[PDB]
Amino acid sequence: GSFTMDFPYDLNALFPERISVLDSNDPLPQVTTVIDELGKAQANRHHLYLLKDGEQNGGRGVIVGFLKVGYKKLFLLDQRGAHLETEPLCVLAFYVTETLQRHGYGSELFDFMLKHKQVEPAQMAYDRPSPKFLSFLEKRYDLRNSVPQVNNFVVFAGFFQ
Amino acid sequence: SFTMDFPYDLNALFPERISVLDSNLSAGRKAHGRPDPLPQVTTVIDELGKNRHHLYLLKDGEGGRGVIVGFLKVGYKKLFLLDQRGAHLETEPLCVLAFYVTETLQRHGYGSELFDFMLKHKQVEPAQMAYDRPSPKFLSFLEKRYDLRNSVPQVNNFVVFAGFF
Ligand SMILES: CC(=O)SCCNC(=O)CCNC(=O)[C@H](O)C(C)(C)COP(=O)(O)OP(=O)(O)OC[C@H]1O[C@@H](n2cnc3c(N)ncnc32)[C@H](O)[C@@H]1OP(=O)(O)O
Ligand SMILES: CC(=O)SCCNC(=O)CCNC(=O)[C@H](O)C(C)(C)COP(=O)(O)OP(=O)(O)OC[C@H]1O[C@@H](n2cnc3c(N)ncnc32)[C@H](O)[C@@H]1OP(=O)(O)O
Ligand SMILES: [K+]
Repeated sequence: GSFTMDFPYDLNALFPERISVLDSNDPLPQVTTVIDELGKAQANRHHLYLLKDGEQNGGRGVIVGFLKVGYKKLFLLDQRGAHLETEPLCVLAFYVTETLQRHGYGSELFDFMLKHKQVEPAQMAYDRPSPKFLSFLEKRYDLRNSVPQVNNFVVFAGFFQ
Repeated sequence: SFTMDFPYDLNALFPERISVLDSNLSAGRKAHGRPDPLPQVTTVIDELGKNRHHLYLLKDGEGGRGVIVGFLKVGYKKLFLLDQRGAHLETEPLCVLAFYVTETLQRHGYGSELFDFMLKHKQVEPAQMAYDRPSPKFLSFLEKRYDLRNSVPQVNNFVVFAGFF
C-alpha cells in the first residue's frame, strides 16, 4: 500500500499523471518519510513507475527506483539522414538510489514497463541518457547501434521499421 | 497522504513535485453541519490514474481517508511569445498545465482555494504566468475571479494577459 486517498471517478480518469508502484523480488540508505509531499527539500499521460523493496516498518519498505516514460513528438533523422516526424514512447527519467545500483532494480523496473506497454527497447527514444543508462541499454538489452540525432534524443537501429 | 519511505537522493531527483493540502472551506462546512456531498469514489492503493512540474492536490478530509476534489499542475516552460506590438520574445514563466475540480463540486470555491494556495507558495501573480490551452471554464474562472481579461494574442497555444509584460 503506497497511497491513502480516495479519488472521484472523473478526477481519476483526467489525472494529469499516471503512477504505479510495484514490489521487488544490502546497504540501506538513509530515508525520509513522505506523508503529503513528494520530491521536497484526450491527453497522452506520462507513466511513472516506482519500485519498492523491503519490509522495514511492518512492510512499508523503501522506494528504490523510479522510471518515467511518455510520448513525445519528435523530429528525427533516419538511416539516410532524411527527416521524419514521429511520436514514440520515450524514457524521460530513470533512477535507482545510488548505493543500491547494480543490484538489478533498474532491470526489474524497465522490464515491467515493457511488458505492460508491450513495446520493445529498440522502439523507444531515450532522452539525454547518462553513461550508466547507455551501458545498461547496451549490456542488458543489446542496444548497440545508434542512429545519430541532433535533438538530444537517442534512438537505435531497430527503431526504423 | 502517502505511505512510502524515499531515500534522500531519490527524493531530491524525483521527477515530479507533488503536494497534498487539506481544504479549509471543506473542513469549515463539515464542521458547521453542512458538508459538501462526496461523489462515488475509488480507493487507491498502488495506482494513480487507472525544472520539475509541481502537482497540487486538494483533500477534503475525514480522521480517515479524505477525498481529492481537485488538482492543479504548474511548471516552468521555455516559450517563444509575441508581445503587445508583435515583437518576438523568449521567456520562461510559470505555466498552468492542468486544472480540474471533480464535476459535482465545481463552483463551490475549491478551484479558487487551490489556485490561491499555488499563487501564495510560488509567489507569482496570475498575470505573470502563462496558461497552456485553458478550457472555457478555466478562462471564465480567470476572467471572473482574477480580472484577467486582456489577452495578448499568441500563435503557440499558450495564453498570456496584458499584465504579463
Ligand atoms: C535518460 C535518463 O533518464 S538518464 C538515467 C539517470 N541515471 C543516473 O543519473 C546515474 C545512474 N542511475 C541509475 O539509476 C542506474 O544506474 C540505472 C537506472 C541507469 C540502471 O539501473 P541499475 O539498477 O543500476 O541497473 P541493473 O543493476 O538492473 O543493471 C546493471 C547494468 O547497468 C549498468 N550500470 C549500473 N550501474 C553502473 C555504473 N556505476 N557504471 C556503469 N554501468 C552501470 C551496466 O550496464 C550494468 O551492468 P554490469 O554490472 O554488467 O556492468
Ligand atoms: C490549463 C488547463 O488545465 S484547462 C482547465 C480544465 N477544466 C475543465 O476541463 C472543465 C471545468 N473544470 C474545472 O475543474 C473547474 O470548473 C475549474 C478548475 C476551471 C475551476 O474550478 P471551481 O472549483 O469550479 O472554481 P470556483 O468554484 O473557485 O469559482 C467559480 C468560477 O469558475 C468558473 N466556473 C466554474 N464552473 C463553471 C461553469 N460550468 N461554467 C462557467 N464557468 C465556470 C466561473 O467563473 C465561476 O464563477 P461564477 O460561479 O461566478 O460563474
Ligand atoms: K492529512
